[PDB]
Amino acid sequence: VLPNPGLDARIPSLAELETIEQEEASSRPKWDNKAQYMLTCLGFCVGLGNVWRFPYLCQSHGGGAFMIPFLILLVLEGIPLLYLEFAIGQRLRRGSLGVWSSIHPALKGLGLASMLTSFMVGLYYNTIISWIMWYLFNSFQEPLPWSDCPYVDECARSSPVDYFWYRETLNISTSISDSGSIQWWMLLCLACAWSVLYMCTIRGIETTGKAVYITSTLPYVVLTIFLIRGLTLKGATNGIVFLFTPNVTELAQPDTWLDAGAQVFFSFSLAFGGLISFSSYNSVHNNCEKDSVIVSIINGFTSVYVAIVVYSVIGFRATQRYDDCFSTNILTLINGFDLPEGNVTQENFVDMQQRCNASDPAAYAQLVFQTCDINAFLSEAVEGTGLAFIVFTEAITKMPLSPLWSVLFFIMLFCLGLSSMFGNMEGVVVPLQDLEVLTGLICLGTFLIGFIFTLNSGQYWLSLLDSYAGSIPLLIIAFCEMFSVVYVYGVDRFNKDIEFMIGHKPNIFWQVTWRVVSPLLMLIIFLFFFVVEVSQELTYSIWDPGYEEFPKSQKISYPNWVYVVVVIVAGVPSLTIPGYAIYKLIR
Amino acid sequence: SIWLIVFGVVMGVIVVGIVILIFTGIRDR
Ligand SMILES: *[C@@H]1O[C@H](CO)[C@@H](O[C@@H]2O[C@H](CO)[C@@H](O)[C@H](O)[C@H]2NC(C)=O)[C@H](O)[C@H]1NC(C)=O
Ligand SMILES: CCNC(=O)CCc1cccc(Br)c1
Repeated sequence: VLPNPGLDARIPSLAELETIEQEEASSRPKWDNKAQYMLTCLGFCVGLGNVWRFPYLCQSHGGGAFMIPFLILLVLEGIPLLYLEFAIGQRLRRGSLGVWSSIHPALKGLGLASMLTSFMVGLYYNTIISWIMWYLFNSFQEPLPWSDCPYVDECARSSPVDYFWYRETLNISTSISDSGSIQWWMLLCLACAWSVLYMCTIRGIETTGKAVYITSTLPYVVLTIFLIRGLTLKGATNGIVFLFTPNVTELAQPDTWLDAGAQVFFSFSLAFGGLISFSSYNSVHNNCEKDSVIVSIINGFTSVYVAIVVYSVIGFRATQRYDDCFSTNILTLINGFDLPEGNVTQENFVDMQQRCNASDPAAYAQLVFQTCDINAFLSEAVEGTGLAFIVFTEAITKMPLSPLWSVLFFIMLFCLGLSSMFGNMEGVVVPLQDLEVLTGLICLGTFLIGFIFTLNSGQYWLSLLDSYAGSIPLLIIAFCEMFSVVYVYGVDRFNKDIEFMIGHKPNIFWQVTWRVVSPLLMLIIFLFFFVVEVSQELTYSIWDPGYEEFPKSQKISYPNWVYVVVVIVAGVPSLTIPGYAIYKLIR
Repeated sequence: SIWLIVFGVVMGVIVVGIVILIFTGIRDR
């Protein structure tokens, strides 16, 4: 629609696309099956969102209040951009960097930014895989090593779970400033993670294609096992109702919509550019549309499936704490008044509080009672990676077959993380080949950069990258891809090739969806990001053992220097889109 | 250590896999 003179020749002609398939059997790779492509894409998407981010934000928004906005954007801004990416990869027969080069010469930044974002998110996601496999290794003992203290003061104020995470595993320091040595047992696990990645992404899609059978199927088989056990847990269907009860109060916060926005681009693996390359290996007459719709259906479904399984365990543990809490309140009274054991129950607590008060108030006042409310136990959200290493790992210890429940849960989190890495590796390896050995150079170079997360401060370093690398950059790239396919390449041209490829054209509704709303929605999330960042002073949670109210969120502000690290991680990739565009207009 | 011994086993099989895979490529001629 805007000036694009000489777009032809730069891009394969539709007349030549029939004659470019049978000849290009050698020098470009090919999917062994249709399912080996569909499985790979599914693995990557579900593996990238449900591995940690999705389950975190669900429980960090109280359920429904996050899912509703997430699903709204999952259809309006998700489905469009998932179809757009498959279609444009199958037409231009190039990876992410080639597609934006062919469409327009100065549109290099898009492909470059997509490679930087894919590198950055994969850097700190393989640390989470290291942490996951640490727990997996430590998950082969009848007494799970986080089930009891070694009692130590920290572990007493904290839980046998909180101590295993912050002390036994992270050895966390008080600040990002205080950065100790490379935790050695963490380095072994980091090496193990980056190694098995190399083992599965050695030749690229051929070798990964045979990995994605077990890797894309296990997470599911295990996620269904965790539903049947999930719903047998006492507190499930109290927490499920809780999940189904959203709070409009959270909805009226632009943050909930921003986090829902950024999660669409995570749950759909969009603006990483690893899906474009995947479709670039299909037949030119392969129905990407059908494929995109199927993927969108399975994604939404699996997200809701996980949310249900998470809140099941949440509800169970919350009910457990309610019943343990209320038992202690019963114990205090029964002790201070020598009541016959079991005379006071949940049925007769409050009437025996006042009764015994009247009987002996001087000998009742000294009694101390906690505010044992089940509802609060559900609204008690965990920050960071705590849903897997503090909520699930504890609930598992109060479930018979705790060790099995530990190994099943951390295998399904590895598989999910590994299938996510496959698509992240494709969005950095391919853009390098377009600009085994190269794979290995990337597998070892990154592994070396992954040492910052094996420090004592290494968990606070992870928090920044997760809050920036996987945030605004994705939205911007996501906005551009939509803009540069419709207003630079022409939606009208794009409709012709759609018909040449799938054999038909998109519904008018779906055309309009990527035509106006989806671009519009991206801009809305963009504004939301700007507002929250400016409206809130940059800070972070620390774990300082031995401070006033130790088992509380101590939320110190980052040093000035961290903000430099912040203005870079969220800046450099996005700036490559304007930056290169200007550089090409002055060359 | 249980975690160490499991780690060792996993590493071994993974690196052996890698070695076999790279050698398999060498075999491909
Ligand atoms: C219903 O949603 C509201 C949304 O605000 C929740 O209120 C917040 O709850 C969290 C966790 O309890 C607190 O950290 C926030 O400070 C609260 N914000 C305010 C002032 O409302 C409320 O707890 C939710 N109720 C349930 C049952 O989950
Ligand atoms: C290791 C980082 N991941 C997490 O904290 C949460 C992951 C998680 C918990 C429960 C079910 C599913 Br599916 C995923």
